[PDB]
Amino acid sequence: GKQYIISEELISEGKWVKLEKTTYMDPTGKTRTWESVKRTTRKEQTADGVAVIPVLQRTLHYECIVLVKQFRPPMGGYCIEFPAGLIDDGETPEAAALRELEEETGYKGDIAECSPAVCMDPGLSNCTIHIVTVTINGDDAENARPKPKPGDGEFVEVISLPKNDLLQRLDALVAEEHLTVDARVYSYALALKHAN
Amino acid sequence: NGKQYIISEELISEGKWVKLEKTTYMDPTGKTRTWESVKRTTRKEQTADGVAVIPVLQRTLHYECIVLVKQFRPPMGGYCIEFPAGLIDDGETPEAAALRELEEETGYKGDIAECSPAVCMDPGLSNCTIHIVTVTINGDDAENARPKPKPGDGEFVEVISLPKNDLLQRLDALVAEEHLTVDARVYSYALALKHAN
Ligand SMILES: Cn1cnc2ncnc(N3CC[C@@]4(CCN(c5ccc(C(F)(F)F)c(Cl)c5)C4)C3)c21
Ligand SMILES: Cn1cnc2ncnc(N3CC[C@@]4(CCN(c5ccc(C(F)(F)F)c(Cl)c5)C4)C3)c21
Ligand SMILES: [Mg+2]
Ligand SMILES: [Mg+2]
Ligand SMILES: [Mg+2]
Ligand SMILES: [Mg+2]
Repeated sequence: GKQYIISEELISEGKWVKLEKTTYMDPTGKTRTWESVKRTTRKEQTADGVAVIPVLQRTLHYECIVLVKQFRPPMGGYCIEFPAGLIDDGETPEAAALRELEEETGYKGDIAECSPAVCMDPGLSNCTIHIVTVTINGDDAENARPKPKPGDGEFVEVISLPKNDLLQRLDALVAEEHLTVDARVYSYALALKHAN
Repeated sequence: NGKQYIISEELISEGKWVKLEKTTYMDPTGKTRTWESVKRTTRKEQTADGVAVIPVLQRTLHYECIVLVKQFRPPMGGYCIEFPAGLIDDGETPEAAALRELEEETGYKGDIAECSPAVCMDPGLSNCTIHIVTVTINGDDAENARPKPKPGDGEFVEVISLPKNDLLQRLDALVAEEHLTVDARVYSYALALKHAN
């Protein structure tokens, strides 16, 4: 009944990603194969990366979610995402969240909560992240004029949409700008509307 | 400030289901860069590779439930809690795929509520895209009294209905209880529900 991995064979390994053929035992006692994807960068970390839900709080204003718009070569187009990135060797999820947030948007934030490791596309890959909810005090002088510090090859546009109408604003962006919205962002947006 | 685009896409390795390409693209400064990209081989004329279904089970004098599925995922080497999901067949509408997948995996006959534009699953890694299809399930209808699944070859599914009003804590309890990974879309949905109250 219980399924498990028998063995993994490397098909192709690049600098960043690899393709494996996975042999596994199905519930009926029959062994099957599966073409799996993995990052090559995972080490002693609980997950590959962090995604940050940055809630920007200014008084006398709506709460905003801070998103980033980037060109994504795999997608061959621009995407709207939660700020995200790899957890560095020895770095905690919480710390990687704040750093990524500051690198991509400039905002200095405070941890609110940190998810367990969640899978990005379990049908395709073993990639996991921690989803980290961060509040940004946008009345602090820190965040008055936020200063992005992007690394080499990081071209990032910051986009702050209101929480209270996030789903509609995202759909407007897709129709207007012909962007692709991230699935995690859209799931979040949906739930806000579906809450009772 | 210049706009970015694909220059070329060179195949590195193609399987029956997934392949790895080397993408060359132009960055904003006018310098060419490369990227190791993942793509599914099954895509054709569909607006997306697949669908994920948010099934809201509605019953009189019961709290709304979200219907999730637990499956072994070879890439993860373990069981995962996910929204019902699969590929869109050739010529199939996303809505039609959502309903089919939900009935095959769970046995529930849903009704369409809303359907998203194509959204990306992991755009830093792959081009994989889906429509997120919100579906209501009338639990009081007799068709949905005792749902009869019908999984295809190599499909092995457990149905898990958690209340909407307490989804996040119920998922936490499931992770604490056994070795399990919650899907990122599931967790993001549950987070928003909490954050909305
Ligand atoms: C069947 N099979 C055998 N070796 C394989 N080797 C590799 N893959 C396989 N599959 C079959 C098709 C799939 C089953 C689950 N799939 C899937 C599940 C979920 C999603 C969604 F919507 F969440 F994104 C999508 Cl797009 C697709 C397709 C991967 C393999
Ligand atoms: C830099 N680079 C050059 N060729 C490449 N070829 C391939 N890859 C690359 N990268 C670099 C690292 C990454 C940049 C964005 N990344 C990333 C972005 C998002 C997530 C998250 F958390 F959302 F899942 C994660 Cl885990 C990682 C890593 C992929 C390549
Ligand atoms: Mg306010
Ligand atoms: Mg980074
Ligand atoms: Mg970054
Ligand atoms: Mg299926």
